[PDB]
Amino acid sequence: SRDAERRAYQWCREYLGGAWRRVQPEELRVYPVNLLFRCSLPDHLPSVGEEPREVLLRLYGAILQGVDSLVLESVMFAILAERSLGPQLYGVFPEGRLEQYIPSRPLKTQELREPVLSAAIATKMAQFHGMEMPFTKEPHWLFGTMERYLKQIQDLPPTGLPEMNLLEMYSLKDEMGNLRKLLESTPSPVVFCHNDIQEGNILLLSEPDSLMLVDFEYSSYNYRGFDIGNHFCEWVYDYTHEEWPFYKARPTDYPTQEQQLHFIRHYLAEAKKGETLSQEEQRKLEEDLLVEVSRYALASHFFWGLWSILQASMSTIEFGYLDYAQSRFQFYFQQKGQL
Amino acid sequence: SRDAERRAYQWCREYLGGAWRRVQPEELRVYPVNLLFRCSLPDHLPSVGEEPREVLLRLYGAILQGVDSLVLESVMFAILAERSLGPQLYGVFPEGRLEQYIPSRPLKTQELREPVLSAAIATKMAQFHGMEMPFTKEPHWLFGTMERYLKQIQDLPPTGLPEMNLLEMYSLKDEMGNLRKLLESTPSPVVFCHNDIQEGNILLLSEPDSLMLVDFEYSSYNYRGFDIGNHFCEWVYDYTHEEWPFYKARPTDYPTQEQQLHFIRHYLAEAKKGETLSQEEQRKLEEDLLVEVSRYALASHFFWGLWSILQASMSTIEFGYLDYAQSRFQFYFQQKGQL
Ligand SMILES: C[N+](C)(CCOP(=O)(O)O)CC(=O)c1ccc(-c2ccc([C@]3(O)C[N+](C)(C)CCO3)cc2)cc1
Ligand SMILES: C[N+](C)(CCOP(=O)(O)O)CC(=O)c1ccc(-c2ccc([C@]3(O)C[N+](C)(C)CCO3)cc2)cc1
Ligand SMILES: Nc1ncnc2c1ncn2[C@@H]1O[C@H](COP(=O)(O)OP(=O)(O)O)[C@@H](O)[C@H]1O
Ligand SMILES: Nc1ncnc2c1ncn2[C@@H]1O[C@H](COP(=O)(O)OP(=O)(O)O)[C@@H](O)[C@H]1O
Ligand SMILES: [Mg+2]
Ligand SMILES: [Mg+2]
Repeated sequence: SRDAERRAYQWCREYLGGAWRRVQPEELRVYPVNLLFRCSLPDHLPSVGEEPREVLLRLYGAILQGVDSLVLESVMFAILAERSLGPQLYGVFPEGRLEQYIPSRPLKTQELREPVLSAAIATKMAQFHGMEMPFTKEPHWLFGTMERYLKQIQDLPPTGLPEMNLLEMYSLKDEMGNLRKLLESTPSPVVFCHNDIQEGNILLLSEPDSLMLVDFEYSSYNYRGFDIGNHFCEWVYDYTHEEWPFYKARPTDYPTQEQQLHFIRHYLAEAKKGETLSQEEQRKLEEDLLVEVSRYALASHFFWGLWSILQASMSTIEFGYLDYAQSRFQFYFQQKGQL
Repeated sequence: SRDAERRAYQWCREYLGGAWRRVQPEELRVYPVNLLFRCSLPDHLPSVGEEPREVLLRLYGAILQGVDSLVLESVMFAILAERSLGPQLYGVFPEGRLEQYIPSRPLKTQELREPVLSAAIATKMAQFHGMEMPFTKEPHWLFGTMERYLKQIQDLPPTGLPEMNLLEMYSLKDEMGNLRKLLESTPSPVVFCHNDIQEGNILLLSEPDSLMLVDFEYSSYNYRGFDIGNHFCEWVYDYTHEEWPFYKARPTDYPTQEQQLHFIRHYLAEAKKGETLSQEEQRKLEEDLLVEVSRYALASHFFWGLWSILQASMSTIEFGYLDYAQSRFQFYFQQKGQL
C-alpha cells in the first residue's frame, strides 16, 4: 500500500542514513516475509559508511504491549545484538524496529536431529546461557507465567463451544502443583534462557559460527532444564504441515538417550569451557543433566499447552490451537508416566 | 527510610544475584550521592560470578517520561555500556535502574583547560561521535528542541514576576532565525553527540582510557560543532559556586585559539584515525573545524538559555536559573558580535 511504502521509505532514510539518503521512493518496495518486511538498498548505490544494505522492518502488533515490557524487549534485543547473539538493531521507533536482515534460512524439524547441527545448537544455547542481562534473576517466569495463563483461561468469556474445558479434562490446576513439586526436587541452574529454541528460530547462516538464534519474545532468566527440554520436545513437532490442524506430531522423533547425551556433551563443553574437570566429574554432570532435562521437558508440554488454549481464544481456522494443546497434554502425561 | 532501604535491598538481590543473595537487610544501607544511591556488597562476602560489588541505584523522577522516550533512553544506555562508553547496566525496572558505580571523581571547571586532560576529553568525545546508534539520524534535535522550548516558555502560566520576559528582552524568537541562517551556512557533520560534556559529566577513573562520560539525558544525533562548542562554553561556568546564584561565570576562561586548536588536533586525530591525510589536508580540517565550532558554540548559549528559563518555572531559591539564562544570552550576543 502507498502509505506503508512511504512509512518504510521514511524509516529507512531517517534511521539508516548513509546511502539510504540517496534512495528515491520509486526504487524501494517492501517485501513481506504479516508484520515483517525486507527492505534492500538499490544495487546501483554504493554504501556510504557502515549502514546496512539489507534490513528487516518489524512492525509491532495492534495488540497492547506495556511500557515496561517494551523497555525490556528493546533493551534485550539491543544487548544481544552487541554480543553477536542476535541481529543488529538499526532503528527503534514507536511503531516497530529496523533489524539486520541475516542472510540465512530457518532450520526444519527433521534437521534438528542431525548430529553436527545438534552439536552446533547445543553450543549456541550454552552461549546464550552464558549471558548476564539486566533483568530479574529470580526464576518466577516458568510457574508465574503458567499461573497467569491458567487464570487468563479461567477468565475467558464463554464462546458457545460445548466441549469440556481442557483445564478440567486434564485436571491442570491440580497437575500444575504436582509438576511444581517434581521440579522443586530437581535442581536446575537459573540462566538466561531463550525459551523457544524451535527450528523456525534457528537460522542457518549463508555467510559463516554457523547459526544464529532469533525470536526473543519469551526469553528470560529461567531453569536451564526448560530451555534444553523444550528444544528436545521440538524434535517432535512440525509447524509447516499443510493440512488442518497445520502441525504434525511424530512422537518417535523425540531424541533417544544417545541423541540427548550427544547434545548434552556439546552443551556442557561450552558451558564448562573455563573449568578443570576430570572425566569422572564430566560424566556426572552429563548424567545429572540427562535426568534434569527429562523432568523439565515436561514443563515444555505444560507451558505451551496452556499458551495454546489462550491462542485458540483469538483464532478460528488458521491453526488447530486447541488440538495442539491436547497433543501437548497427552504427551505430558505419557512422558510423566515413563519417568 | 525503611521502605526505600527495603526496595533497594530487593532490587539488588533480584537484579544483581550472585553474592547479593547472601546479603542480609541489616548489612546493606543506601548512600545518597536526590535520585542516585550507592549500594555496596558487604566486605565479608566473596563474589559468586561476574555480578558487581558496587552499584548505583538511579531512581526516575516523579516527573512524567513518555514510553517511547524511556525505550530510547534505556536502549541508548545499554548500548553505550556494551561499547565501553558508559557505565554497565545491571537492572532495568519501572522505578529506575541499577548501574555500575565507576570508581572515580568528576572533573572541576578549571581542570578542563589542562592540556593533557583536554586532549583526553577530545579523544573521548571523538570516540563517542564514532557511534552508530539506532536512533534518528536527521539533525532536527537542535532547532526542534529549541523551537519546542520557546513554545513551552510562551505557554507558561504567568507567575506574578513583573520583569520583562527574556524572550522579549533578547528578541529570541527573531534571533533563533538569525542563528538558524548562520548555522545553515556552516557545514557540520551530523554524529552521535553527548550534548552535555561539562566537567560534572566527565569522570576521572581511579582504575585506568583515563576518563568516562556519564549523563546521556540530552544525547542525540546532532551537529558535531554543537558538542565541541558546548564543551568550550563549559570552560566558563562553574556550577559549584557556594553563594546565590550558585554558578559563577569567568568569561576569560573560554579557550584561546591555541587551546581550541589543541583540542581540535586531538579530536581529529581520533575522528580521522583510519584515513590517509596529508599535513595540508589535516591543516584545512583543523581550520575549518575552528570556524565551525566558533559558530555552533553560539547554539550552546542559545539552547541552555532557553532550557534555563524553563527550569526557572519549576524552581525558587536553589539556583538562579533566570540569572543563568541571562548570562548565556549576554555571552551569545557578545560572541556573535566577535565573529
Ligand atoms: C510451541 N511453539 C514454539 C509456541 C510458540 O510459538 P512461536 O515461536 O511464537 O511461533 C510453537 C507453536 O505452538 C506454533 C507454531 C506455529 C504455528 C502456526 C503455523 C502456521 C500458521 C499459518 O497461519 C497456517 N496456514 C495454514 C494458514 C498457513 C500460514 O501459516 C499459523 C500458526 C502455531 C503454533
Ligand atoms: C548548562 N548545563 C549543562 C545544563 C544542563 O544541566 P545538567 O547537566 O542537566 O545538570 C548545566 C546547568 O545549566 C546547571 C548545572 C547545575 C545546576 C545546579 C547546581 C547546584 C544546585 C544546588 O541545588 C545548589 N545548592 C546551593 C542548593 C546546593 C546543592 O545543589 C542546583 C542546580 C544548575 C544548572
Ligand atoms: N533478523 C532476521 N533476518 C532474517 N530472517 C529473519 C530475521 N528475523 C526473523 N527472520 C525470519 O522471520 C521468521 C519469523 O521471525 P521471528 O523473529 O521468529 O518472529 P515470529 O516467529 O514471532 O513471527 C523467522 O523464522 C525467520 O525465517
Ligand atoms: N555510574 C556512575 N558511577 C559513579 N558516579 C556516577 C555515575 N553516574 C553518575 N555519577 C556521579 O553522579 C553525578 C550525577 O550523575 P549524572 O548521571 O550526571 O546525573 P544528573 O547530572 O542528571 O544528576 C555525576 O557528576 C557523578 O559524580
Ligand atoms: Mg519465531
Ligand atoms: Mg550530570
